[PDB]
Amino acid sequence: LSRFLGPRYRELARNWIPTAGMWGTVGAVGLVWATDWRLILDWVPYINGKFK
Amino acid sequence: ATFAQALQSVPETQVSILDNGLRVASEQSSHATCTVGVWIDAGSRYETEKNNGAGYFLEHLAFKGTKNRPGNALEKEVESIGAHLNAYSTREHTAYLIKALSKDLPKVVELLADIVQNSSLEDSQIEKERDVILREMQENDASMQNVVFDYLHATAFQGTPLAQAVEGPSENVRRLSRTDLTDYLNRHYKAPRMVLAAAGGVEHQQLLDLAQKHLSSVSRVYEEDAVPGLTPCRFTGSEIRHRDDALPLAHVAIAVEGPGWANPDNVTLQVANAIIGHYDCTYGGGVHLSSPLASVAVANKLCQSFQTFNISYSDTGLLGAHFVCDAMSIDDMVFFLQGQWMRLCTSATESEVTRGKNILRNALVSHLDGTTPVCEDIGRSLLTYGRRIPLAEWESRIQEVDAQMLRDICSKYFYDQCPAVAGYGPIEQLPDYNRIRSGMFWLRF
Amino acid sequence: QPQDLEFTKLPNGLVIASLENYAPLSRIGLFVKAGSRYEDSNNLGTSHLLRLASSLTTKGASSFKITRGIEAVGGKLSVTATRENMAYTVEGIRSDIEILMEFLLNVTTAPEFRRWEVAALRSQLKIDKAVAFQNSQTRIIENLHDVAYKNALANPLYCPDYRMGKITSEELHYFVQNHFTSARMALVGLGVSHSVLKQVAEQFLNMRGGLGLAGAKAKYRGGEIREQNGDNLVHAAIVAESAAIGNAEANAFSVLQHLLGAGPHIKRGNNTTSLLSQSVAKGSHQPFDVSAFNASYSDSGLFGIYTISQAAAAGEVINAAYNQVKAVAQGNLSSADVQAAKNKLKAGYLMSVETSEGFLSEIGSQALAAGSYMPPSTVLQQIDSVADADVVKAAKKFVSGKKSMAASGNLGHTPFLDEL
Amino acid sequence: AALRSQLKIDKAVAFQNSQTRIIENLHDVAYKNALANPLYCPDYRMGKITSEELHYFVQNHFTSARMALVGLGVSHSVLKQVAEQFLNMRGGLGLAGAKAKYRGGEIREQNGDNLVHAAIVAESAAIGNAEANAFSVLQHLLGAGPHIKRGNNTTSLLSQSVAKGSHQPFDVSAFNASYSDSGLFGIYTISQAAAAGEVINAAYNQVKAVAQGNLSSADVQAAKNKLKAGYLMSVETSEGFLSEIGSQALAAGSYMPPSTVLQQIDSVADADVVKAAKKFVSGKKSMAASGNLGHTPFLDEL
Amino acid sequence: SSKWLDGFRKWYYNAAGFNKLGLMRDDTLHETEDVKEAIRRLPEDLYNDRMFRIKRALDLTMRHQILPKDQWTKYEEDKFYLEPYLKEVIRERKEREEWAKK
Amino acid sequence: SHTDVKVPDFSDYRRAEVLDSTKSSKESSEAR
Amino acid sequence: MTNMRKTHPLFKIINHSFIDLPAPSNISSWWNFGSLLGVCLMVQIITGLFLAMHY
Amino acid sequence: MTNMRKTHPLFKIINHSFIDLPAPSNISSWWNFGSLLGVCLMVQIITGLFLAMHY
Amino acid sequence: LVANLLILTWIGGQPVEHPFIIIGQLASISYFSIILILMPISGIIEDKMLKLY
Amino acid sequence: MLSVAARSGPFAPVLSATSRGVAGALRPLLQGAVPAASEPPVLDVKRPFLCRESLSGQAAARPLVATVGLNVPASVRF
Ligand code: HEM
Ligand code: HEM
Repeated sequence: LSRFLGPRYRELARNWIPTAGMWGTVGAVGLVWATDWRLILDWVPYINGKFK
Repeated sequence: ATFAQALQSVPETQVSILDNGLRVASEQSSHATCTVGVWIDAGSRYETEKNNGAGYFLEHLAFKGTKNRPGNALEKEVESIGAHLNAYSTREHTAYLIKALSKDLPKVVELLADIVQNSSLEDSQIEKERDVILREMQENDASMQNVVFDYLHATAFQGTPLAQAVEGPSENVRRLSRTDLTDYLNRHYKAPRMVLAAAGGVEHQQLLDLAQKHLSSVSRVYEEDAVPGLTPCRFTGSEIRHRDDALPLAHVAIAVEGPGWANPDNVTLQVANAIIGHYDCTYGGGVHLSSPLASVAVANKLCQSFQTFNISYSDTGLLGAHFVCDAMSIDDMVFFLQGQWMRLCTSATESEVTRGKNILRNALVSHLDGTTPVCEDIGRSLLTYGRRIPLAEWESRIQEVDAQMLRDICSKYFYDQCPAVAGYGPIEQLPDYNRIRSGMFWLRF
Repeated sequence: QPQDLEFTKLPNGLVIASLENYAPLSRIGLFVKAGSRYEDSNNLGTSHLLRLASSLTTKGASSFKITRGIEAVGGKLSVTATRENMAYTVEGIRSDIEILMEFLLNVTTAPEFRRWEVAALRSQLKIDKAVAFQNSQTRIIENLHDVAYKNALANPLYCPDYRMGKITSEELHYFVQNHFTSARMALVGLGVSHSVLKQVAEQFLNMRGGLGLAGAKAKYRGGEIREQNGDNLVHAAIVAESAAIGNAEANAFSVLQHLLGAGPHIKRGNNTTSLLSQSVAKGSHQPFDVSAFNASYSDSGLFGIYTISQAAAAGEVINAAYNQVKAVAQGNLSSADVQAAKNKLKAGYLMSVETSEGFLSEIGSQALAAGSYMPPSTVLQQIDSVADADVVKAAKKFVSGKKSMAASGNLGHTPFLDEL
Repeated sequence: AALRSQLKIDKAVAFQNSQTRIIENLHDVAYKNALANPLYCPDYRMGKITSEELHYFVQNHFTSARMALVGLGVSHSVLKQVAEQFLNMRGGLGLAGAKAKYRGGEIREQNGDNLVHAAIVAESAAIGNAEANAFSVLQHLLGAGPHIKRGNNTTSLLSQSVAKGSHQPFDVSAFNASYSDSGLFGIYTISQAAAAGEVINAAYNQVKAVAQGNLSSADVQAAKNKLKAGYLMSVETSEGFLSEIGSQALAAGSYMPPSTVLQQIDSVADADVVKAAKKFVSGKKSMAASGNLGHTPFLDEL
Repeated sequence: SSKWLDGFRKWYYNAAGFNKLGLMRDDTLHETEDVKEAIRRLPEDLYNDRMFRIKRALDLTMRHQILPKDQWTKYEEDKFYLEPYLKEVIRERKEREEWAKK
Repeated sequence: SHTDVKVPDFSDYRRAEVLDSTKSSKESSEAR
Repeated sequence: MTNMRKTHPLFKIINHSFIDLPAPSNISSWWNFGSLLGVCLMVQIITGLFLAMHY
Repeated sequence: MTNMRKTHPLFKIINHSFIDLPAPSNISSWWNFGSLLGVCLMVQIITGLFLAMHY
Repeated sequence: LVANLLILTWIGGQPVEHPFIIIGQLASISYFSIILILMPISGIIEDKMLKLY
Repeated sequence: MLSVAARSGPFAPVLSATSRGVAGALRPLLQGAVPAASEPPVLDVKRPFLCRESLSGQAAARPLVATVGLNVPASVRF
């Protein structure tokens, strides 16, 4: 509750924003690559070729 | 008075150059005593594997007799005036220093000149000091932290002149002869590589006059027009293990390549080393220590001691930690020390940065308290910086150090870098090099 | 502008001193007369546990608050204890010396001494005693004080193994409330203002104002104790009764100590001016280390010879050193040797003073002992005023006095007092 | 190497009680050599004693001229047959010794025990002397221990003198230990921490009165009767009889019958008892003390 | 006013049931980290009394019985021995959390 | 003594950018 | 000789989990239901094995 | 702070069995066949699960 | 809560007519509100009742 | 020069015991370590002595003698 509400924990969180966002980006691209998500993969120019 | 105006009220030092290039530096204080020494840029990095014990053996023979004062007349003079005569040798620098009163400065300068430029090496005295240095090598390998430091230097700078120890191997000790010592003396005791540093109750003009009287015309000439040059040393990420289970405790030192003397990141790495810190079993802090590694060590009874060190040489060095622990907690201490290193690399915080800055300021000024340590600082600073860095400039750099640039320099010098590991004792618990590197990086950044 | 010591006597018995040199670091020392000599047989080791209890919970600051605050400002707190005295020193920047000084005053004056905390601290006490007794010199010195004195100074500086685990918060509170009284306390400071140190002393030094429990006067018993431990390097200290500290005879004994040799001035040296080293090296080719041991506390002093030698040559080394001191007592010494000894003594005194920690210790010890500060030039004057006949009298007093030996090692050839 | 741990355990079990430690310290501070050697292995010497040292000790001291093979319920022919069948191949007298010079002195082990032990002794005669016989009679006169379970010890002069001015539990006795060339006679006191000085001073003043000559011939005869009864009860057990036979064979090389032993015990005179008490009073002192010694006196205070 | 509150607290203390097993409130306190630290900070006699009361309660609830009516812990004599130790432990913990916060 | 402990030559296994000891690393650690 | 029950590895696992396990002395009949669930699982495994044997 | 791999019980078992298992450094390629047997067992289990899903 | 679970079992047994819809709705609402809200508030109430703070 | 450090030259760190209750900024020389000191064996507690009647008989009056055996307990007689 109030344990993680302070300036030190806030600046730790701000330091970890780019890493957490990068890991979320990795998870998103891995999800669309594994599931072959059409709605995202009809925009990148090369991978558009195989779906036709 | 505040810290800034106190540090600017600390008096400056005076540096002058003679005709031969020998530097003369002094700092005048209010004490009734003084420390006057000669710092010479000679050591194991200059020795070339055939004269590896030459500098330290000359350190032995410096006070055992000179040309003007044969035998122990120099010792009698120093003891009669009541001075303390000391010397040390390190892979960069050799220092011959005298602590005395302010009224015996001409005698101190004359004795220093007689020690440096007028060394006499008798064959019988060479044999006696050869016996003494062999016994000292036995008493030194009876110790353990010096063994680990030598092993770390060897495994980190293997194939380079920086790997060889100050004492030299026993074969070079037994084969060293007077001609090779005189060759080392006439090759490495030139004027431009010597600074005469006086600190305490000294007058700069009087010291300069004494330098022009005694330290004038030391060699000035190599007699072959062959000036030695210090090539850069290759850092080798590597591991040396010396397993011997009869020893009760295990010493492990893990280091990486340092920044060098001239690198401005040395202050930041000293801040990080102050954040991580040092600890031994006699500390009364307990679990309440601000250092997380020390607190975990106290709580889990991991190590007897640890310390962070930052040794610097000409554009190189060793930056890391050394710990003494039992045979069953080496893996735990390596894991926690690596975790602390990556925590400083990735998620260092401003409170820890401020704490480390205060600790570095206090340690720096407390080390620059005392006539003999400030004389040491003057000599070493004129040897490796070309000048003496004022405490105001040090405080300015420390204030310039903040959290983001600490994380940047820590990631530059620690993240994903191949380390040098030196283990001695029951080091079965010490993991392999692959595991140490896997601890040296993180899978979550 | 480096000012002199502002020195005053706050009327509850307190001694206040301050030197404002505008040093970048300030240092506050508080010196109490609560050494191990004020214990009796029922509270041995209480001084050791109190020395190690400097980072516990106080009435105004918890242990966590003390440790984390001092490390957060970067300062350091240390306790230096000798058999008569205990000094609490704090070190830090001028911008935080208010809260460091407040923490030191809390620790020295208002300790909680919770029972679980000292029960946890007993293990660290055992660790500290082991680390201290790693080297045999201090073991010889505690053995020597134990065999030399009867009650007061015979109490060891470290807690005995039977008292390890029997010291309690009741005994700690009794010791603090009986010896930490303001009439035995000196609050000295370097880099701090006399006005601010005086006002904090008046503000938070008004709860204990007695004279304190007067300790028993130390008595001399003499005799020998030996520690057969099989080390080939035999240590042996042979001392005798000398004068108390702050005496002309004490000055003569210090001059005699530096005449006979009080440590090396050259590393890896031969100690050519040390008469003991010359006498030993004239008879033995084995390695050795012989010096003069002097230790003067406020009641009395011990003077003698400390020898480290081989197991076989211990007898001849000890006999040669004793014969050298006998020759000095009979009067076989030179005025040049006495002058060199005086020069060594005054130089060593000045190099002790020149560092800020040594200067603090000297100011606090002088404030506790004499009640007033003695400037160094007068100490130079006294050392010069020591005569050679006083050195002869001091050596004669040593050789004629009853002796105490503490020995350790392989004692197949170490002699006894009847053979010396 | 496996047995040195058993050495450590056996020393701990031996030092479970404090009288062993007191007697070891007493010999250690009474003699310079040859009797100051501890009967148990030192803590540093645990882990250091070698089979080479054991073989050296056996080859230098387990020799034929210093052994005696005695037997009860066995034939002399069988005994001598096995004697020349085994014990014929050892050298001779071997190493002599060091004559056990006396030194005096005192040590005080403060260990916080609930009772204070203190032994104050001096030199006496060796085994085979009328002076030693007088010292043993003097020991039994001053009280060698209780003959009655849970008794008051009404005849022992040390217990009477201490109980005259004490109201605390105590145990005072005359310690006697003779050897081949030297002896130790003194007082052993176990008392409270506060009353230790009073107990030691009362015992020392009682022995001083005995030395001055405050004694009766009836008490000397009772002491001789106690000594005769103790010696005969030592002999009456076959274990004690074998031990006495072996000790006599090693010491004198001849049999002294118990009738002749009691004859010389009766031949002990009371003037020699006074002389032995005076010798203990005037002799140099060795003190071994342990406990809580806030009030235990020193040797110069006695 | 508050007398009715005291009587209602008395009735609830009877209804809770730990008086029937010879227990106290601090005996029935669940051991978290702060509670275990307080129990470790307890003196020897209070530790022994608490531990015996816990053992007797376990024996009674194993037998599925209670103490006799005259042997119950009355609400007047139900002393709170763990309150100062628990309060100082929570105070030290909160100081630690605030220091880690800043 | 412990000073005689010297690391043997590993030049049969070193990388192409590491074979010399007169050239410092960290110009090739990134590449490796 | 040795204690097979606490030195044999499978035997010492069984002993440390089920035989010499320190259990609370006062747990009621409601604590039997874990073993009831385990024996239910075993019984259903056997009976369903026979059902799939003939199914 | 503690070591989760050496403290958490499932992680402790995995660490003592497969992660920090003291293994001889000189075992040949013939010692990989235990892991190959385990991997083939897992492959057979999954593959037969799909076969009986359609069988 | 146990009683409400029995109510939910019986409601799942019976079909969708009046008043089974509103009985099941009230049963589910009471179930969720008890197991999320009422037990912790009642625990706080008992702590204040036995004077824990 | 009214202090142990200013009077005893090399004996100052021997006569003075320094304890750093809070870790300093600079590292200390000769940190030291406890090399795992052994533990004495656990033995049965010998009885105390509270009355003089049971106290009598335990003051030594004969030389110390030890006795070990193959199958008899190791005794000591005073
Ligand atoms: C190895 C374990 C098991 C096997 C092989 C197995 C096999 C089977 C088979 C073959 C049937 C069909 C026969 C029939 O419907 O009457 C069945 C039915 C059933 N099984 Fe299992 N079963 C196993 C375990 C379980 C478990 C663990 C449960 C419950 C948690 C369970 C619950 C049921 C139920 C409820 C039926 C329906 C029977 C009916 O409605 O008549 N089974 N099982
Ligand atoms: C959980 C584990 C397994 C399951 C569920 C399973 C299931 C099956 C099924 C349903 C079939 C018939 C499908 C077909 O043959 O087309 C089959 C065939 C077979 N299984 Fe398995 N199986 C398992 C494990 C194994 C193992 C461990 C082995 C051998 C070590 C094995 C060996 C075979 C063989 C040899 C066949 C016949 C293939 C052929 O005739 O070509 N199976 N299995």
